[PDB]
Amino acid sequence: HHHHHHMLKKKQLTVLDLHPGAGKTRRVLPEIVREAIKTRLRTVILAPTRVVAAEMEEALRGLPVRYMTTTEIVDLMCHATFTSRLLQPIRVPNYNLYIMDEAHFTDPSSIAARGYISTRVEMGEAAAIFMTATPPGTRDAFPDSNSPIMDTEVEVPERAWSSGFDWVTDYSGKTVWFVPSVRNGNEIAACLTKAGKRVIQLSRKTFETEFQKTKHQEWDFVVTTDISEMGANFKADRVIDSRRCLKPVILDGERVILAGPMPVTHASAAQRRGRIGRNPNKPGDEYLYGGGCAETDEDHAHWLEARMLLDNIYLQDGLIASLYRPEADKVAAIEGEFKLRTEQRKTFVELMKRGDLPVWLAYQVASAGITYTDRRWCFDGTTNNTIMEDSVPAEVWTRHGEKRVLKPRWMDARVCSDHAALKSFKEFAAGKR
Ligand SMILES: Nc1ncnc2c1ncn2[C@@H]1O[C@H](COP(=O)(O)OP(=O)(O)O)[C@@H](O)[C@H]1O
Ligand SMILES: [Mg+2]
Repeated sequence: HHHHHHMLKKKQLTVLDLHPGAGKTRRVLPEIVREAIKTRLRTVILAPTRVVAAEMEEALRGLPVRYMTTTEIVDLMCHATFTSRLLQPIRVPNYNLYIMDEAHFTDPSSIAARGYISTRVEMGEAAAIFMTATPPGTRDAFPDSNSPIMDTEVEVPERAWSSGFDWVTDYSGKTVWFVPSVRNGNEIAACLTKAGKRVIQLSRKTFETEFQKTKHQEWDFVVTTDISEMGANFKADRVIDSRRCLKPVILDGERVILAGPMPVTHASAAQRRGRIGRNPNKPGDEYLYGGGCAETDEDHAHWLEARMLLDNIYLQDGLIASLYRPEADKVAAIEGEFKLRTEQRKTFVELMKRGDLPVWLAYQVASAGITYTDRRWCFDGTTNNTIMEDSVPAEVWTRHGEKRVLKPRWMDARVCSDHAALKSFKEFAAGKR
């Protein structure tokens, strides 16, 4: 009940960079929405995840918002839903105001959304507010917090241990642990469970369902990938941060491998640490971090994947949206080089949305003129593209009634990097998803 005016203006992009936990999502977003409704500004609110969309729903109770997730001149949807609708024939309104929460998110749909939105603003067609404690390029891993944090550099294990890490388990509070990969998290979770700890595991595939268990069940550790690192409210006392992640890298323009683990950005480290120190009544939450940060993330496939999406979004005849200016030097590409014709673009969209294929892999298949249900390409690659299950070639019973080795024409290590990913890709290859 302490509303502040936002004298909003078209032709302007505002970066709202209040520190983690300052109340961007819970306090400032509702103020902006009130001003938007009053002034009849057609507005979209963009959430990075269904979890943040749920936290926005709570904060926006009483305000007329159309939720396009799970009279009303404000719409709310996920970053990925916005970008997917921009690729499709579907009528996406020409919003007067774009509000992007967690505007640092580096998933390709989020990078593409920022490029589209910043281009609309540069063209003088709209206003935008990018809400993030860690705008692109930030070199500050230790921003302000609601409560003092104890920051300690330690050796953080990335494997099961039988000695040398007593501080991990001799701790009676709640810990969020950022691991380099789903498989490393599996191994750490099993070590913690053997030591008598109650562990919840989060990844992109499982976040939207498993996060609810953090609100509803008792737990000692959340073992999570980077999906959890922003806009997640955990009731935690300690973060353990590997400060490292596997990175998908395009090798020789022909395949995607998972490289590293490699250091995270200062933005990622700040958001991970920012999960604690959020309660002003609870000083001395701990952030225990396992190494340094780096801004050398140009090898990450997500920058080129963002160009693949942007090249396929219509703005105006002959105009392709640029990446948001501070991100524009992340990728060597020719503007438009990934533009697909109408039917190939529909296949591209369906492979990402219904197929759950990575952007790069969906683009290879769609650009080859393959239709969505034609899975021959899953079996006709070179022998070095053979996918392995328990150190033996993975086998699929195909729609054509043959037992065939999984051997895709284009290899993207993201489809087979963990048991759940491979299970899903095997079903996809069988025409059974
Ligand atoms: N369910 C809740 N009830 C009360 N306080 C909450 C709840 N969820 C989050 N908070 C607190 O509200 C504050 C603002 O959080 P939030 O708006 O999510 O911050 P930001 O978006 O700037 O990171 C933080 O101190 C956070 O701990
Ligand atoms: Mg927030």
